[PDB]
Amino acid sequence: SSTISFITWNIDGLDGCNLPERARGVCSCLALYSPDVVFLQEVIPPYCAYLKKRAASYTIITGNEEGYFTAILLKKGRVKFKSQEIIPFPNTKMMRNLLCVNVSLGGNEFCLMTSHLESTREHSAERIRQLKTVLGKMQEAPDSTTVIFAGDTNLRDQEVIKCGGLPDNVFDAWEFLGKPKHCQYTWDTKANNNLRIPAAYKHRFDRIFFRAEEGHLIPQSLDLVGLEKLDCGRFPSDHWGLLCTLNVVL
Amino acid sequence: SSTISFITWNIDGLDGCNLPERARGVCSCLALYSPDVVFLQEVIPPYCAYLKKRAASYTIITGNEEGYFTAILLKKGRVKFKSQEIIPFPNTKMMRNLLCVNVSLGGNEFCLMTSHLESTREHSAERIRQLKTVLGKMQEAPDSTTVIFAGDTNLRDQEVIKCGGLPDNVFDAWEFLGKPKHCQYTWDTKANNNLRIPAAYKHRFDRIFFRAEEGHLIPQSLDLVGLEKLDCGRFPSDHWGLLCTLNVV
DNA sequence: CCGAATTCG
DNA sequence: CCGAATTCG
Ligand SMILES: [Cl-]
Repeated sequence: SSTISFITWNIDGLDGCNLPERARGVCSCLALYSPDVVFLQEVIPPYCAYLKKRAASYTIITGNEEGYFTAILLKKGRVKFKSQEIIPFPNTKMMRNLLCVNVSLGGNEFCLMTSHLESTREHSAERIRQLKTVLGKMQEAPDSTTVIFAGDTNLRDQEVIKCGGLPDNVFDAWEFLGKPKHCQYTWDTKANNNLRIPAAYKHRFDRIFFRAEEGHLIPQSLDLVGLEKLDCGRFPSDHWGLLCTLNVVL
Repeated sequence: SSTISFITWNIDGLDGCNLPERARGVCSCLALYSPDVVFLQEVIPPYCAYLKKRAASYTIITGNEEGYFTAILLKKGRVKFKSQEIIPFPNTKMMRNLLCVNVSLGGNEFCLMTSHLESTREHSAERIRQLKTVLGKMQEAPDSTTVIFAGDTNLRDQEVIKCGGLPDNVFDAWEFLGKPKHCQYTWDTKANNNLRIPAAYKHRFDRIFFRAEEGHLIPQSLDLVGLEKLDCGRFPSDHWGLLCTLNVV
């Protein structure tokens, strides 16, 4: 159809506690909403094998297969793969990179990108550099393609200003939708207890950027996912996922 | 004569390596110089027990004797113990406090004080707060008493000023003597390799303060001690000790 | 007990 | 993955 949906979610593979139950929890949300595309960050090789069993309707494209890495799942029978590419971050100290996957979906071409930009306050400078590399590659991507970036940016609002703000042709879907409160904070230690942080902190670490011809890609909605606590008393991740549906015109 | 000698020394009881060798090293130094008073910091309970045997010419005054603590040793037949008192550092996160011992020596009354102020650069604020309490208690001691503080202040450059500088009647013994360079740094990872720190860092962490009436107390000398590396290949401590002699008028 | 990398409630 | 506490060369 002329509508596309995706989920972007850091699933926190580096937290070994209750990982099998949490992976099952993630696959529940995927079965519940059945998006066309999933962007995952912090995947580990075991977590990746759990997906090939309980999310078998997706094709997994990965940015590595050692340590922790990102992945882009493509719904079989709805998305067809064309090619992939991994742009390195030459100065990452956390093995971060940029995963790019070109696909066809509903008859239109798409360049799907995800990344897990450098983490923590103390790495603000490298995180800004990596953001520039991502936005640069979004603009350099073929004129004929629609580009969607979804990932764990680890950004603070101050750092996007320090960086020059988003280009005029790259849109933040949450911003486009009017900065709605219900899905602002994707990482919230008051509503989420997985990390056992006593203090309350909230951030909009997880973001969706797109580049399209005027009026060709129109966000319709943004919602948190992974809100249901599991049988073990913990959520699937310390992040909430973002579920986005967009209309494609023409 | 009308002279007092003392040593102050963080002996790093928290470094487990070669602690028996090192405690033997500390006692051998104390016996070469045989000061009237010794202020020790980072003593632990087996280190303290060791001292009560091999340093039997000294009375050991302590506080809780739990965890790591400070002690003050008083040479028998020279210093007469009178009382002791422990002032807390209410906001310390490192079990630090101010040990005070009142003694009679050569006929004069002394209030000897030691402490191991909060460590690391991150805890600058609590360190300065503890310093104010120490200077506080030096001010409030009876006027006829000579007050000598000696301990591991962990103070950096600028931290004493940001605190408001020393009172007018409290002198730093190293400053009084003209800031001699021969004993400026008491913690020097270039000259002392116990901690195995690659980089070179130097600090005057160990300091002597005294309050005395005009011309009543004059520093004569101040020297480093613990400079001889031991058979095991390390130093008694990662700190040099300070040996000080003062004349009393 | 430096301070950068790591742990942890 | 916050940010104070710990670690270790
Ligand atoms: Cl719930």
